[PDB]
Amino acid sequence: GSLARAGKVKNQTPKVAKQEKPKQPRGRALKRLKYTRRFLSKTVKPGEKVHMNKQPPGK
Amino acid sequence: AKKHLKRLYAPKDWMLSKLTGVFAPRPRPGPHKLRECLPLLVIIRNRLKYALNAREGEMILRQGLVHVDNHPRRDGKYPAGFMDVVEIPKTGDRFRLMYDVKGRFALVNLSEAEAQIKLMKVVNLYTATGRVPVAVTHDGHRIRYPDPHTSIGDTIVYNVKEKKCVDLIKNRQGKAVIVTGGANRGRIGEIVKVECHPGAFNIAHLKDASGAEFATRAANIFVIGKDLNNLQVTVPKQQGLRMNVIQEREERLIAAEARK
Amino acid sequence: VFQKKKAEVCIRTSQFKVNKLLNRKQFIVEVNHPHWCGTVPTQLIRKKLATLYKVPDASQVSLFGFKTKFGGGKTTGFGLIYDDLASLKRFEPNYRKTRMGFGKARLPARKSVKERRNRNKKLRGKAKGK
Amino acid sequence: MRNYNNFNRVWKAPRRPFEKERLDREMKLCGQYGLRCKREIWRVNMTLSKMRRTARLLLTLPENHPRRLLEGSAIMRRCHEYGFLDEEKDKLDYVLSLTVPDILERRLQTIVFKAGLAKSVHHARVLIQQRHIAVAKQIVTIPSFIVRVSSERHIAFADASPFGNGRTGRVKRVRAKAAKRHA
Amino acid sequence: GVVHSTKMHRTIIIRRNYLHFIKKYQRYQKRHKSLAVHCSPAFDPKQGDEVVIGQCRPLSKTIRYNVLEVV
Amino acid sequence: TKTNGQNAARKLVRLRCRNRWADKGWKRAHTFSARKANPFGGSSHAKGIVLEKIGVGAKQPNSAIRKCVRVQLIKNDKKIIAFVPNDGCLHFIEENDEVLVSGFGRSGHAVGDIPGVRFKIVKVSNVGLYALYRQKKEKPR
RNA sequence: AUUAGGGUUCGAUUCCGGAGAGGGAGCCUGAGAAAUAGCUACCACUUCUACGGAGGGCAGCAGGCGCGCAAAUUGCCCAAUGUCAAAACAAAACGAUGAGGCAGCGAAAAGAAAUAGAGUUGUUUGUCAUUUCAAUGGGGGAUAUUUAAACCCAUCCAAUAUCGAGUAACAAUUGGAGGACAAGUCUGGUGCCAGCACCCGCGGUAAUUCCAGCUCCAAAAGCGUAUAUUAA
Ligand SMILES: [K+]
Ligand SMILES: [K+]
Ligand SMILES: [K+]
Ligand SMILES: [K+]
Ligand SMILES: [Mg+2]
Ligand SMILES: [Mg+2]
Ligand SMILES: [Mg+2]
Ligand SMILES: [Mg+2]
Ligand SMILES: [Mg+2]
Ligand SMILES: [Mg+2]
Ligand SMILES: [Mg+2]
Ligand SMILES: [Mg+2]
Ligand SMILES: [Mg+2]
Ligand SMILES: [Mg+2]
Ligand SMILES: [Mg+2]
Ligand SMILES: [Mg+2]
Ligand SMILES: [Mg+2]
Ligand SMILES: [Mg+2]
Ligand SMILES: [Mg+2]
Ligand SMILES: [Mg+2]
Ligand SMILES: [Mg+2]
Ligand SMILES: [Mg+2]
Ligand SMILES: [Mg+2]
Ligand SMILES: [Mg+2]
Ligand code: NA
Ligand code: NA
Ligand code: NA
Repeated sequence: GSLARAGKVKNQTPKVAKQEKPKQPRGRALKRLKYTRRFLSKTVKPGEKVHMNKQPPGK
Repeated sequence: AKKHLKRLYAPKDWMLSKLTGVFAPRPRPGPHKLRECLPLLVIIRNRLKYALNAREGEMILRQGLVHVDNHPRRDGKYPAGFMDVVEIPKTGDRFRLMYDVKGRFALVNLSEAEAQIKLMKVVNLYTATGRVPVAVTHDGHRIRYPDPHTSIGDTIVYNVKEKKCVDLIKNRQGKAVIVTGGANRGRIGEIVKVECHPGAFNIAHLKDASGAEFATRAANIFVIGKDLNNLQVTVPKQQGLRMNVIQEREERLIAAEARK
Repeated sequence: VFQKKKAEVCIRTSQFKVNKLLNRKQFIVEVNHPHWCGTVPTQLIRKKLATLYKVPDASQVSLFGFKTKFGGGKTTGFGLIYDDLASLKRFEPNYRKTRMGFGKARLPARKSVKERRNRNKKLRGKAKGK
Repeated sequence: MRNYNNFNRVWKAPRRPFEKERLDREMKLCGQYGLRCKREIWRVNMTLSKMRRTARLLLTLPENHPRRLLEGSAIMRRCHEYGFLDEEKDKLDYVLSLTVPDILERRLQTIVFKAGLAKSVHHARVLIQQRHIAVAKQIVTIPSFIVRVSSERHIAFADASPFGNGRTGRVKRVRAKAAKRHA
Repeated sequence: GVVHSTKMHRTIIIRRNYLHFIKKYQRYQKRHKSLAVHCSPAFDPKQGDEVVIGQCRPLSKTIRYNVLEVV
Repeated sequence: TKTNGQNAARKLVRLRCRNRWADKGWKRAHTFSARKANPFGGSSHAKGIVLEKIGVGAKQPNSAIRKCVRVQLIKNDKKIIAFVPNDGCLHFIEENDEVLVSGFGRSGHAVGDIPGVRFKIVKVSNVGLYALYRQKKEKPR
């Protein structure tokens, strides 16, 4: 019971506006951007594992 | 009764495109069977290209400009078929409706004194009132006084202009025939033997000029000459000789490269 | 490498046939227009074909079904050359005659004709058609 | 209704949506050949799958089989004409060894870059899509145009393109109009 | 066929035994059909006899064949 | 073990036919008991009218009040319980409102910690519930 | 449709065959009908009426009302494909045809394909901050072409003489980022609540899972979800 709590967290969440950023390339240009960043930007060290979304230290 | 004919249901030998129309011209009853005929409209529009569409085909046909067996036929649904002679006097066109090696209809050009002759396979023999012997032919002709030696399965070479029988070729072994039905339609060969199965289909075993042996039902053979050397009618370009598919593809490829 | 030159049209016929039944000559007509801007008018092609085939009057030449080739510079259509203007006016379809200016006036709307037919089928004589 | 125009599919999705090895390999192919999506690779995959399937079927049959002779000659001729296999390789077993890059190299987008008419594969694709490349004097605007060996020597700039024998392009034409109007 | 019953006047029942193939299991099963056949008084066959029958016009509600030879 | 005779097709056909009924999925597809008991009657979606809003306690070891609505189907007047996905979407629903109901993704089986709930609300007032949740559309007045 | 093979499953629906024209029955005409935009009757629904009476059968086209999770225009035309017919076309002189064809609506499904390309300077490379050059369609138009007429395509932006990309704002989405399963020990919020979660599970004050920002992953003019079915 007590249906009055529906949507509690969504209402509580502070509204943060999306940052305005320049458009990314669409289509073939986007694919070439991903390919260049993944295989042309840096040389993969033998034995290392590529971190696609490595984050800064936290906790 | 059925008055229409769906284009998909039309015979494949008419070469009508499945995308151009829903219907095909339904052949009327007449000399030849619906499944074994070529309509006059198809001949005048799709084969001879004298008419761009059916309306121009109607223009040509209604004026009696097209003659079949020395008689103007004004119906585009007229069922022209095997061994028929089609003449357009205005354009000086004369050809016989025959089968090529691949079983398709072919317009074999004829000269004068050749367009006056037509071969008719005897399909039935009966007695009319007055004890008159009558022969029924493959094109629906009824002959009031055939030769006494005439038999069912024989062929009568018949003068269309003078409307009289001039010769008879018996249906016997060693005679040259052309196949009018089945997978072997259009092949020309000599009767090697005929197997008789009473109450069922007789089987004719034939051999072409190159020596290839083939067979069919006796109803599908059409005697056209005493032997392969002396035919009694002009035949299409390939002379009824089936040719190996691999060799045909190679020759066409070589001929195409020779052209270019 | 570009050069400014006056555009020229070359006419070229294929699959030529003489149709004595309909008193005309049939052929595929191909038009080469290298530097032409847009599409070649069929009237201009009619003049060129009449001159090319020695037709005394260009009005006996019937052209239709002109498809331009992708990439430009070419157009392919069909052509009819009649023995005389009388044969053309007698055998040509009405819509092509209208394209030439020789066509008849358009009939009333078929819906109105169907409306009149259905009304009349309820009546006896001297009322039908009125 | 009562329409008999045939149509069929030319590509199929992979069985496992997320394989690291396959995804990396396809990403390499897309960047190397300037492709727009994975569907362009999958179209080549289905084509090769069809060719290998009939090749396997023919090789099951004995040599003297007429179907193997006719069909085997046809497919080898097709491979030789389109450059999938070298002229030296004249055995049906070499059809089985065809790889995806073998087909992708014959694309007009790849051939134009290899011939030297474009700085890169991406420059090649936009050149093709912008009506600048003609094959045997016919303008071709499809990057996936598979080029025949006999047609390779006839690839050049289109006569109607500004890079060939045609009039000036948009930038120069608009600036020429602007110069006349401003003056 | 094989004569199955001769209890009717001038009519006999014959059996046609045959094997029917089932594709999925690559195996046969035994099936049979029964035909009512007119028997002329010139034959006198017995149960278990083998007969040859020819197709004729409908002679009754069920009869479509006539006995031609008793083996 | 099984028969192997060359003329044993009838035995093998009969054996398979009897034993297919032991397949629960096969029996469900080839019987009518499931169709009769199915409130949707074999359809992928069913339209209905909301009767009330109820809160279903989640199964252990979970602890939550899953927001659901009792819905009476228009086609056959059967009463079902349908889960309302996403937070705050219960406020998009009113009693006697008109909703579209779909399956919960397991072909009649209950999903997750919600006991005995096999349906979920997808549309309300001819507007997609997820569209209302994402504010790409507004609920008609 | 699915796919090693063997199979499993779908087939109301374009072609062929059968059956029906609200439900039943009966019948005339005719070569052919037990016909239904033919007749006769009954049953169930219905329309007009001056109350005496007279009518109706869209499972044809278009379109309404209901039913539902669920499916277009009361459009144009006989130019093509055919059918009928007393009938070639034409000449005071143009047969009918919702059969059919053509457009409108249409992200069922299928094919091709944009959303940018080359540099230059500074910050082996690469990113970033600059700065240039050219190209092109979307679109706007036409001496025109197409078409029965239009509309779509195609052709062109002078042939003496033809508009147009820089935040190219002409701005790509849909689902996800513990595991199956590609992608975060990120930052806030919430605190077994809200919710997520197909399954395992997450949330009870340090949440890799909820609500958001950032970043990233996957497919891409498409992408989720439900049900059914095939493989698994
Ligand atoms: K309707
Ligand atoms: K989520
Ligand atoms: K956190
Ligand atoms: K998140
Ligand atoms: Mg559990
Ligand atoms: Mg069906
Ligand atoms: Mg049904
Ligand atoms: Mg039907
Ligand atoms: Mg009927
Ligand atoms: Mg009804
Ligand atoms: Mg009828
Ligand atoms: Mg009736
Ligand atoms: Mg009606
Ligand atoms: Mg009635
Ligand atoms: Mg229709
Ligand atoms: Mg729909
Ligand atoms: Mg007239
Ligand atoms: Mg549309
Ligand atoms: Mg855009
Ligand atoms: Mg444009
Ligand atoms: Mg169109
Ligand atoms: Mg992972
Ligand atoms: Mg799932
Ligand atoms: Mg997850
Ligand atoms: Na017989
Ligand atoms: Na151009
Ligand atoms: Na018509």
